[PDB]
Formats: sequence, structure tokens, C-alpha cells
Amino acid sequence: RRVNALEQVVIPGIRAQIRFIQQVLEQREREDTFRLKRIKGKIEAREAEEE
Amino acid sequence: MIQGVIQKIAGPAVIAKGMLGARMYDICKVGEEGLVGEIIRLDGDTAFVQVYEDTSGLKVGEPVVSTGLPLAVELGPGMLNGIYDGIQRPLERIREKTGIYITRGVVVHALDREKKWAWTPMVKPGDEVRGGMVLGTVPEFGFTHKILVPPDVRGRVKEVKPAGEYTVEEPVVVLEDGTELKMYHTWPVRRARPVQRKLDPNTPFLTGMRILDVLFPVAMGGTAAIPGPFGSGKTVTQQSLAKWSNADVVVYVGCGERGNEMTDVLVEFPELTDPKTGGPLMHRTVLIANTSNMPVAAREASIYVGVTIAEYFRDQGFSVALMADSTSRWAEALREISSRLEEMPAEEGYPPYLAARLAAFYERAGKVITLGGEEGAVTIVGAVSPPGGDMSEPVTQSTLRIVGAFWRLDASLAFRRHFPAINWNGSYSLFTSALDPWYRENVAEDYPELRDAISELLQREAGLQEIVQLVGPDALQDAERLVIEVGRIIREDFLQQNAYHEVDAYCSMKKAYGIMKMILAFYKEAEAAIKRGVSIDEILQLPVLERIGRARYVSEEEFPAYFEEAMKEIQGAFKALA
Amino acid sequence: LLKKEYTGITYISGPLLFVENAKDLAYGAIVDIKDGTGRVRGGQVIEVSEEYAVIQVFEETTGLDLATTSVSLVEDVARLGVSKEMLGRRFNGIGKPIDGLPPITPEKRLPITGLPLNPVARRKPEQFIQTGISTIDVMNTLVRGQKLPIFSGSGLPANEIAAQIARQATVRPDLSGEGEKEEPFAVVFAAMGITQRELSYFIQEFERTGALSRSVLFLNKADDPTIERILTPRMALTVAEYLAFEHDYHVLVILTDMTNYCEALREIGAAREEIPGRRGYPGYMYTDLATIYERAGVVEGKKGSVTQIPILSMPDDDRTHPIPDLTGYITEGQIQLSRELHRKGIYPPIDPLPSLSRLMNNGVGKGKTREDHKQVSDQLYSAYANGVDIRKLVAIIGEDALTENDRRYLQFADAFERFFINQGQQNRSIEESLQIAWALLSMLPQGELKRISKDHIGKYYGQKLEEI
Amino acid sequence: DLLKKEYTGITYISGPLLFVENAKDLAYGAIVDIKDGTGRVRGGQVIEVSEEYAVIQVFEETTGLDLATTSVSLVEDVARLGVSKEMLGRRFNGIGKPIDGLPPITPEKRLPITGLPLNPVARRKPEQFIQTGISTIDVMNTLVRGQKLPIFSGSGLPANEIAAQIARQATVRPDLSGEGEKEEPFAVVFAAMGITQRELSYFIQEFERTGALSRSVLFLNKADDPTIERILTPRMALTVAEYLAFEHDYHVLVILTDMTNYCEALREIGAAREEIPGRRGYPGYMYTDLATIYERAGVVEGKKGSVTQIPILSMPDDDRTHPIPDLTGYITEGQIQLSRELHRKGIYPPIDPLPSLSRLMNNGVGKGKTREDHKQVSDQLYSAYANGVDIRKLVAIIGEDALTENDRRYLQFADAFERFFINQGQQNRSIEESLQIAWALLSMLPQGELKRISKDHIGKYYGQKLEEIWG
Ligand SMILES: Nc1ncnc2c1ncn2[C@@H]1O[C@H](COP(=O)(O)OP(=O)(O)OP(=O)(O)O)[C@@H](O)[C@H]1O
Ligand SMILES: [Mg+2]
Repeated sequence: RRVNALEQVVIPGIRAQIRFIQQVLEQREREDTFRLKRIKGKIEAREAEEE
Repeated sequence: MIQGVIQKIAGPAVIAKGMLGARMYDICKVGEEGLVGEIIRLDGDTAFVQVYEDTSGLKVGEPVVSTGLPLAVELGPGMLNGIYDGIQRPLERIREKTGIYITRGVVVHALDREKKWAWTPMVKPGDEVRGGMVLGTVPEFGFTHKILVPPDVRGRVKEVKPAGEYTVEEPVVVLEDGTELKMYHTWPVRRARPVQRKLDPNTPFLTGMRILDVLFPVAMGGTAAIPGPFGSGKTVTQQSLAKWSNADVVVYVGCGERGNEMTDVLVEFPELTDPKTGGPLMHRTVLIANTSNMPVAAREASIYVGVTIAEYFRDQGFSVALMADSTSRWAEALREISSRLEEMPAEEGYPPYLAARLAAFYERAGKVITLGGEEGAVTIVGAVSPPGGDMSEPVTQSTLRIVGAFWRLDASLAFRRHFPAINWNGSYSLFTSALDPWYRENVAEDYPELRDAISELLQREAGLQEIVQLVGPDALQDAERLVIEVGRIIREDFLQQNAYHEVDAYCSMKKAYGIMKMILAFYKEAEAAIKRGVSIDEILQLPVLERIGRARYVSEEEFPAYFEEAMKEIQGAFKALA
Repeated sequence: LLKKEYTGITYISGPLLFVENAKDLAYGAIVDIKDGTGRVRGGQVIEVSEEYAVIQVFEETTGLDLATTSVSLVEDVARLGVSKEMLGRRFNGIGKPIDGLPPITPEKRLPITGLPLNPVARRKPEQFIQTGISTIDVMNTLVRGQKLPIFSGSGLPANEIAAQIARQATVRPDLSGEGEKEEPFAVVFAAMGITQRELSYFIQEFERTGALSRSVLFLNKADDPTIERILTPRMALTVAEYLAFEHDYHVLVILTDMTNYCEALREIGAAREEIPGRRGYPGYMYTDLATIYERAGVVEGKKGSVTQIPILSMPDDDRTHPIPDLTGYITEGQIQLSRELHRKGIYPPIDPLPSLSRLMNNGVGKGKTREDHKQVSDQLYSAYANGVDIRKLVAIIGEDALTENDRRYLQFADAFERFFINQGQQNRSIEESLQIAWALLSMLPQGELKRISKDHIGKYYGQKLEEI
Repeated sequence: DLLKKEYTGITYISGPLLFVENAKDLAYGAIVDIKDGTGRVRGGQVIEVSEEYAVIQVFEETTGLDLATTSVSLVEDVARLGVSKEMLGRRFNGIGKPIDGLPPITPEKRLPITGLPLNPVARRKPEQFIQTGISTIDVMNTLVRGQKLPIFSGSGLPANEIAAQIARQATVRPDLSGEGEKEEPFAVVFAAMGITQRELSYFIQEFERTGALSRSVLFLNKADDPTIERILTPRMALTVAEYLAFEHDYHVLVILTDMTNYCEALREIGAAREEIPGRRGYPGYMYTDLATIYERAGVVEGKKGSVTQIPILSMPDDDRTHPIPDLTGYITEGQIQLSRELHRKGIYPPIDPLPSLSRLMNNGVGKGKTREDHKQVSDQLYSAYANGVDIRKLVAIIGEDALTENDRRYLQFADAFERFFINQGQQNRSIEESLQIAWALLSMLPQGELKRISKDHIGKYYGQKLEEIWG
């Protein structure tokens, strides 16, 4: 009974939590990459175009 | 007026030039086709316009004309029994003009200018009138439609049209300064309509559903949110509230949903019967439709138009219920518009001012004293459809900080077809305490005690279910087995409700009270029988369980006799047994 | 009509290129690009200004240079020529024939983006369709004018079920009382991102069945440009709308894999440097998918109809992925396959618990199918769900704690799976299916069968599983 | 001058910001008046300046403004508020204007709303113990006069009722410390950020019922009010509180309704300016901005006044790791955390004692202040409750029957502790009654395992039966 409970209930729940957390962290990294792109584009624009 | 030309096009965003003198949040006419647009930016000689219609085929150099006025609606007789576009255009006139497809550039009037209305004056020459006062009545479908002074108007009257039939655009009252007042007036949709006072809600908003009326009530003039994944039952619940609730006027807003869900309402509703007047159900309902494949930028306008109309019907003294089909689509529209502006976004790309808009929208609801002196109320029920199916998405979190009730749906209960699929463990309501004086005098004196007993039984069953899952139902003692069985009987017979059954779709308060009394009487008898030593199976094999299970299918007329018969049967069965 | 050329091209960067003085290019137009070697590419205009216009190319930009490249003009609205002689033909994702036959003669030219249908002009779907699959026909019934996708996993036989639905699709006019008279039926098949082996399988199945005469096929292989994948379903839906709402056909539309459509959509959006969404997909995916699914339905005063059966593959098995989640918010139900049933050999492996059909209530009842259809379906759902829960309890704890009633529920669940779901290649009617369902309900005590009436069983009682 | 200058060179309007290009004369941080073409006047604040152009944030909405007729006029260079002793009993909006229909206040002084830091030499240690009448606060998370003690709340949890009950029941005990004459009542300063009509009506009714409006000053900013006005409300409230406490020797209690809304407005302004974000969305300088609000409380050497703050904030997904609760817990002197699980069982007030904390507890307890056994009793209660929770987690896995006697005793102690100690309703408890109940609960355990209490206190107080108090 103990082996069946551990194999059925616990492990899939832990695995689902792991993959959910991984997806959230990946999303945050993608968003900060987009922000870095925008600020680099802003930096390079004001240094060259202005006279 | 201010006139200029176009030089930039990107999706629904049009940038005009030569617009020096245009004001923020005005309305512009765009291009040769004559589209509708709104200005939200100013920069030098240029203006940034979002377009409420399709922008395909536009070219650089087409003229832009500014009307100088913000987005406004026409409020007056003729809005009932009607179906409107996202910017208040009647859809059947568009069908008559264009056909079966909605093309852009169609110009229609919101109110019919050619219908005759019966006019009955109230004021006399020389009287002093103020904003929100009543001057004249017009007969509508069962209702009495009052003609109101616009809120920002003061003056003295010496001209009254006599009792006769006139159109909506004839001056019926002329003020001393020369202002002419007609049967209709316009109001900008972004400004809240003035009131005198706001009151505490103290009467229930009866929905006809047992679980919502008993466990998680919402008061007349409150707000509520109903989140849940796809297939949980938001639309069916909202349509049942539209059919069965005791509100005088129902305003339904479809914001980016299916067109079939609106065609069903259009077709089925005229055949039904109004609960409190007996006429057709469509005579009290106003529909605003903006389906998913219609232009994206028009979703915000539909929400504001709906809440403005609901505020207008409040000032006449009615009690109005507003249902928003989805606010997630409105959030997506805001995200798209901000993406065209290249603003820095918050979490998940939503603009940082997202919570302010939701706060301003839900704040329109309340029970007020109108300017004319009558008492009205507006209640708002808004469905949230989180694409990020977890309950931590920003729209849900920003919604939960202002709403008074929270009806949470569960996908697990929807899979096993346990509709309404309301999660009674995660849901809550903050209006329970204030409604108790009304419950004690209008239903029964012991009603809150029965409600508390039902909640206690549900909590105990919730604990014992985890015990059962970790151990098994055989190892339980007889008292725990009885609690589990009574909880299952409650969950199957009282909480569950079929919205497509002819009889089960509507339930009065006294029917729910009778069912609760029957369940608790059975529980008390079975509890006393365990002390006598009777087996648990002898209780479960009793034929009286079938009587409780079929009780929710009994009609309202036949119910009191059924209830009395069932009480006698319970007493006799538990007396004679063992 | 005379043509116009612009040679002022001074920017090339990935998929985009800028035109120096294209003041009269309408927004959303279609342009063709010619380089120094004479090769012609296509492109669509999505920008315009007083200083430049932005054109993204429908394919790679190799070989372009700023000295010799010129941009010409095609008509400013993406249009497709349609005619009744398209029946029996094959086309690629852009509309050119790939059967080698001469091109069609267009009756009319229509925009491929369509127009929104007026909700006043719609009418309620009311005609039930019998497909011969008992799980679909009894519990998740299909109505004309419905968009009902099939949720599949990787390695599950979705294409075979799609082909079986295409063959076995038929209406039952005798139940409605009108009597049997012919109706024009047709199939529009749109495959995107399809490999050569499955392409050969589809072509061979359609030629073997004999339905190629009444069908139109749009094909798009995996080596084609990514724009053709985007433009493929719009052209198929334009053809379907034309046929149904002009010539009063009853058309059935099948979309092979929407997962490839979403991946192609992600490739296009990411190249233009715009904000991402929940999983890398663009934030406007909901509206873009809604412009496709919402074209189905029926129209008041017109005899035609359009029915959609999309097929999509979930990433591993998961819901809450953006593709099936956003699909579930637009369509009117889902048919979800189960890997557990496929593993043990049950065909077709349809799982009834997550499957759903919202328009079932409109197409069933007295005078449509039977007087007991809805109540039978509800009782089957409740009994099966309880049997599944008790089976989980048995697997965790053991067989010791069971009463006789729970063993009855377990026997009901096993019998229901083995007999009801597994049908192989049968073509079961609605009435024999309801008889089988009533036979399954006879396993349970008559007291437990709430919310039904006993005249329904009073004339079809006592049957066992006669197929065995 | 005889007439003041006006600037018309405005070419930008987008969101809350507004650019003017001929305005080098405006000081940084100045307050300006924005005049509409129709005559309406809106306020704004300058946060950037150059010889080229200036950047102004607008408090009210931007509807109706145009680039041709709008003009900007100048008010004084520092945002200053006029304060007086006559303002007790008045109501004000988010920016300090009266909304009670009474004539405005004639100022005795005009003070800058941003304030100034307190000199660490000039401070002194908070000492006086405050009896709030709640056992889980009085015994285990003691509040002393001069403390910043925020309340961490959820969505449906009753933080407002707890705050009102604390404000109603709060008093000091001069008899225990021997300080002599009884105190004067607290003066309440109530600052509300974006708040619904329901909460506002409840607070107004509760203050009217007890007659506390004669001592109170209310700054109200409703949910339908402009968002950027929320920047100024806490600063004005704390300016008034500091003036009253340190110039007129009052004992001021300050309640801030929802710091979450203040953080939302701050994020709006930061995102409009393309600032570098913090963790989730909020700007990187949010720690410094919150610090200028909280750190204005305390006591001052040589003066009788005091300022006590009870901010209320809502953890969004009941999440303690969210940026707003994290920064609040880094700045403040403790926290009171409400529990949803206790709320679902009908327990009021639903204070969870384990995540709660009071940093300044050790200054206000001990002999000569409350009693000699306070700290040891608190420690023993904490350890016993932690053991009970751990044993709950154990019996969730192994089952009740496998327990020994010791674990069963701890489990029953945890259940009785929750039901009797935490659940108290609207009743008022003195410190002696709470200590008596706590000693009665500890008597359920043998003397062997309570090692954190000295043997003299055990010999004196142990052995009480709970049935005498609850039966
Ligand atoms: N109370 C109910 N009684 C009977 N059937 C119900 C009930 N609630 C839901 N259903 C069934 O479940 C389906 C759920 O569809 P519904 O439109 O209500 O879902 P939803 O959560 O609003 O989804 P969407 O996000 O797609 O709008 C209904 O079509 C119906 O078949
Ligand atoms: Mg729905």
C-alpha cells in the first residue's frame, strides 16, 4: 500500500510542480531579454543621431 | 474644425499630422471611408489615433477631421428590446443596409428618429428645474420611461409641449435662456454619472440558484467575480441570472466571445416570459455584442457603453443588473493598444495602469439616492477567463481586491458533470452578515442556523474525505460513515442544479429552506438511531432517501404538500425501523 | 491595367526591406519583388509613412541587392478566384494547382480574410449528424454548424479517426420526419506542415474511398515557405464559405494540424521584434485564431452550412498549453483522446470524461433523436465518473474494502469501456447505440438510476451485449 | 512681479507625463498649476529640469487638454502643506482640500510634505507597553508605543475589522509600571489610498459609533479618484501626525489602508519613465521611497509626543515573497500575519502566531513593566505550538492510531490553543486574563518538557485547570 501510494500520488505532483516553476522562470528570463533589447536600442539611438 | 492628413499606418494605430488644436480623448473621422477614431497622444503638430474599425486599404494622405467631442452615447427612449454594436450601433439596421456581413463605414443613428412616442407633461411654465429632475413620462413596454434633465443643466422653464405624439428629436421644453430640451441627451462614456448619496446594501440579489443564494449571497448593489477555466459554466450561469433574477432591467455585455452565444439569446429570449411583469423577456433586456472576430479596439468601448447605459437606467429609479461576459478580452485589448504605443509593460505584457481601469469600472456599482430623489441600484457580475489557467494571473488578482463576492469554478467538478461546478471550499462572500435581518423576517427565523449547520457538515465531510483517501472507507467508524453519507446526499441533492431542466432551473428561497430542513431532520434521526445500535446499511437502504433525491425536481406549486409528506415519512420510517 | 515599379530600396535586414518613396502603397497590399536574376518573390506591406514603407518577404532574402532589386504592385487586397470546377482538384498553400491541369476560370474573386458575420443573420444549429462512433454520437453529438476539434497527443491515431469521420458522416432526416431526400455534401481538406508519408496516406485513402470527386484539397508540405502555412486555412475557409453560402452545399472542413500553424505564427511574430506572450507565442494569438474558427456556422434564409473539425496535437499530454487552451475558449467543445486506452488497444481511444459538446442540447430531444437521449447521457457520465474514482481507490488501497455496490461500479466501468468505446471499424446507428447504453445501465440497481423514466427501458429491456 | 509668468510651449501629452520646453525657471520638485482652455485648473509636479525642457507629472486626468491653448503657471518651489491644531475633526481629500463643506484651515505653519530624517542621536528607545486587548498580540507579539507594526492580509480576510478593534481598545497601563495618572486618548490620523465604498462606509460607521471623529483627521482617496494623487496622501498624513505629536505633545496613531495601491501608482510612474525595474515590475528605487514613509514614526528625546504606525497591506497570492511584503518586512519593526486556514474554521481574529513577529517586544516586557513571567511563557507557547504543528504533519502521513502519548498531548494542546487562545471574538481581554489562559493551557503538559521556564515560575503558576475559565 505504501509503495503504491508513493508511486501514484506523490511523484507526479512533484514533477508537475517542477515543470510549472521551470516554465515561469523561463518566461521571466525572456521578458528581461526583451527589456534589455529595448534599452540597448534606446542607448544607441541618442548617441549617434543627435547633433 | 481641426483637419489634417495621415502619415503612418500600423494595424489599428493611425498617426495624423497638422492636428494642432485637437484635444485629448476626442473623436476623429479617418480617411475617405470615414472611420471612427480616438486620440490618445499629442506630440507637436501630430496626433496618435486608435481606430475602432478595420484599417486595411488606407493610404498616406487621406484626410482626418476632428469632431471636437469625446465618445458619447445617446440616452433616451428606444434602447430597450435592442441589440447594439460596441459603439452603440443598432445591428438590425446594419443588416437591412449592408446584408449579412458587417462592413466598415456604415453610419446609423442609435435611436429611431421616426417612431412616435406618447408624451405626458409634468412641469408648468415658470417652474425652476435642476439637473436630474423629472419632466414628462413616456410609455414603454410595461415600464414608465421618465424624461430627465441633463445633470449639468439649471434654469427656469416657460414652454411646455401639450400631450401628443412626437419623435425623439423635437423640443418639448424650452428654458428661459433659450436652451431646448429634447427627449434624449448625450453623455461621455468615461465620466461617472453624478448622484446624491450612496447607501449600504441590505436586500439580497436573488439569482434562483441554490448554492449562490444560500452559501455565497450577493447584495442588491454589490459586485462579484466568477473565474474559471474553459468549459466550467460561466456563460450558462450568467444567462440563467439574466433569465431568472428579480432585477428590473438586465444589461448583457458580450466582450470578445462567440457569436452563437449571442444568437441564442436573440432567438430564445422573446419566447420566454418576464418573471415579474408577464410580458416577453426581451422587453427588459439590452444586448451589447462585440464578438471575437470583430475589431479588437472596440472591446473597451463596449464595456464603457454598457456601464453607462446601466447607470442611466439607475437614475430613473429601476434596479439594474449588469453582466460582463469576459474582462480578459478587455485586458487583451489594452495590451494590444499599449503594444502599439511601445510602452514598457508590467507582468505578462499588461500595461501598469490595468488595475486602475478595473477599479474605475467596478466602482460604478452601488445603491444610491438619485438626483431626482428616487432610489436605484446597479449590481455588476463580471466573468474572468484566465488564459493563464492558474489563479495567480494579474487580471484575477487585480479583480479580487475590489469585489465583494468571489465564486470560484473548478475544472475537476466540471469533468464529472457536477454543475454549477462552484468550488465551495475556495469561494467566499462578504455580504452574508448584512442580509441576516432580511432573512430572519422574510424567509424564516432559523434560516442562518440551518445555513451554519450545512456549512459545518460540509467542513466535516471535507476532513473525513482526506482521511478516507489515506485510509479507506471500511476502517471508518459509524459516526464518520454517517457524516460522509450525509455530505454526499447534500452534494448530490441540494448543491447540484440542472439549468436545462424545465423545473430544476429555478428555485425559490422557501424550496431551498424546505430541502435543508429535510436533510437536517434526516441527519438528526440517523444520529439518534446510531445510539440505538442500528446498522449503517439499514439506514442507507431506507426508501426515504429516494424521496429527498427527487425533491429538487418537484414544481413550486406542488412542493409544500411534498415537504409535509416527506417529513411525516421521515418520522414514521425512523420510528418503526429497528 | 498598367503597372508601377519602385527601385528605391535602401534597407535589407532578415525578412524586411524598406522602400524609399512608396507613398501610394495601400496598407496591407500584396507586392511582387524582382531581382537581377529574374526570380520573382512575393511580399506583404505592413507599414507606411511619408518616408518609407516596410515589406516583409514571403521567403528568404538571398540574392537581393540594393542596386538591381525593384518592387512592383499587385492588387491591394489578397483575393482568391473561386469556381465550381475546383471540385476534385488539388492546390498548394497559395492556390496554384499542383495536379498539372490547366488553371480554373474564376466565377468571382473574394478577399481571403473574410468579413465578420452579423449575429442577427445567424440562426441556431439544429440538425444532428450521425457519425457512427458511439462515444461521439451519444455523448458528444455533432450538429451542423459546429466547430468541434479533436485533441490528440503525439503518437495517437488522430488522422485515422479523422478519415473515418469523413467517410461515415451522414445526417438522419428520417428522425426529423421530413423523409429522406438528397443533400449536396462536400469536404474541404487543408493540410499544413504535412510530411510526405502522411500525404501519400491521405491521397491514397481519398482515392480509395471515392470521395475525391466531391472534395477540394489544399496541401502544404514541410519544405514549403512558412507564409503558405499561414495563408492555407484562410483560402480553404474562403472556398467553403463561397460554396455553402452561394451554391447551398453542406461543406465539412478538416484542418490537419493547428500546432504547425501556431509554430509558424510564432516564427513570423518573433522576426518583427514584438512583445511575447505566455510561452513565447505572440500576444495576439487569440484574435488570429478567432478569425479562423468563427467563420463556421449557419445563416438564416440560406440552405448551406459549414462544419469545422480541427485537429491539434498537445505537446506531451498537457492542457493549459497556450494552443489547446486558446482553442478551447473559441470552439464549441472538444474530443480528447486517451493514451491509456490506446496503450491497452482500445480503438478509437476517446476519453469521455474530458470530452464535451456544447451544442448537444439543441440537436437532441423529441422529434430529433429520441425522448431519453439527454438523461441517458447524464446518467452514463455520472456512473462512469464514480466508477473511475472507485477504481483509483482500489488501485491505491486494494480489493478488500469494497462492498458489493463498488464492485458493481467497477464491473460497469469495465463493461462500458470494453463494449461502448471499442468499436473497430463499425458503423453503429444511434438506436442500437442507445440500446447498448440502456443495456449498460441495467447493470446498476434501478433505484440508483435517478433523473430518467421507465417507459424508455420498458420497451427495450433485457438485452445483453449481443455483439459477443 | 505684479502678475506671474505663464509658459505655453507644451509639446507632449501622453499618459501621466507632460513636456514643456521654455521652463528653465522652474525649480526641481516644484508644484505647478495646469490651466485648461475652458478654465479648469489641474495640479502637477516637476521632476526633471533643463535649459532645454522640463518634465511634469499630472495628478488629475489628461482628458480635454490640447497643445494650442494649455498653459502652465507656477506655485511655490517646495510642496508645502498648511497645518494647524484646529484641523482635528476635519475631512480632506487626497491632496489636502476640504470635502466636508467647512471653510478652509488658516495655517499656523506651512511645512514641506517630504519631511526630514530624524537624527539618530535625538531618538530614544520605545518603552511603553500598549494593551490592545487581543491575546495573540498582547502576549506573543507585544506592541509598544512608537512601533511600526504592519498587518499582512489576504483578499477576503478581515484586516479592517482588526485595525478598527485595535484602535478602539488600545490603552496603556500606568498602574503596572507605576507611572501615575491615567493617559489621554490616542489621536487617530487616518490616511486612505484607493479604497472602495464598502470599506470606507464601514470605517466611518465604526468611528461614528465610538465618537472617535472628534479626535481624528481623515485623508480620503477613493477608488474612482485619480491614481497619481496617491503619491501625496501618506506624506501629508505623516506631516500632520509629526506636527501634532512633536509640537503639541499628542499621542498619534496612524493607519494606512493599503500600501499595495501606493506601490501600484509608484510602478505606473516608474514605468512611464523607463526606469530600471526591480524584481517583478516595480522600480529599483522602491525601497528608498517606502523608507521615507515608514521611518517617520518613533519617539524623540525630551518630548512627550509619540507616533505609532499600523500600515495595512494585502499580500497578492497570499505570498510572503512578493516584493511589497518583502520590502515592508525589511523596513518595519515586525509584522502581524493573518491566516486563511484559521479563517475558514470560523476563528476571529485569525492571527497566525508563527510568521508573526515583534522586534521591540523585549523593551516593553519584564518585571516592573508587565510581569516577570511574560517572556518565558511566550517562548514556551511558541515551542509547544511548533511541536503540535509538526505532529499534525506527521499524522497526516502515518495516521492517528500510531501516535504515542506525548505526540497526542502535543496535538491536543495545539487544538485547544487555537480554539480557546486565538478565538476570542469581539471581547476585550486584559493582560492578566491572557496570561491566566496561557498558564492554563501550559498546564496540560508535564513539567518535565517545558525547559524554557524557570522552576520558580513553574512552582508558582503551574497547575491551573482550564475548566474554571471555560466551562
Ligand atoms: N448549470 C449547468 N447545467 C447544465 N449544463 C451545464 C451547466 N453549466 C455548464 N453546463 C454545460 O457545460 C457547458 C459549459 O459551457 P459554458 O459556455 O457555460 O462555459 P464557459 O466556462 O463559459 O466557457 P467559455 O470560456 O468557452 O465561454 C455548457 O455548454 C453545458 O453543456
Ligand atoms: Mg461561455
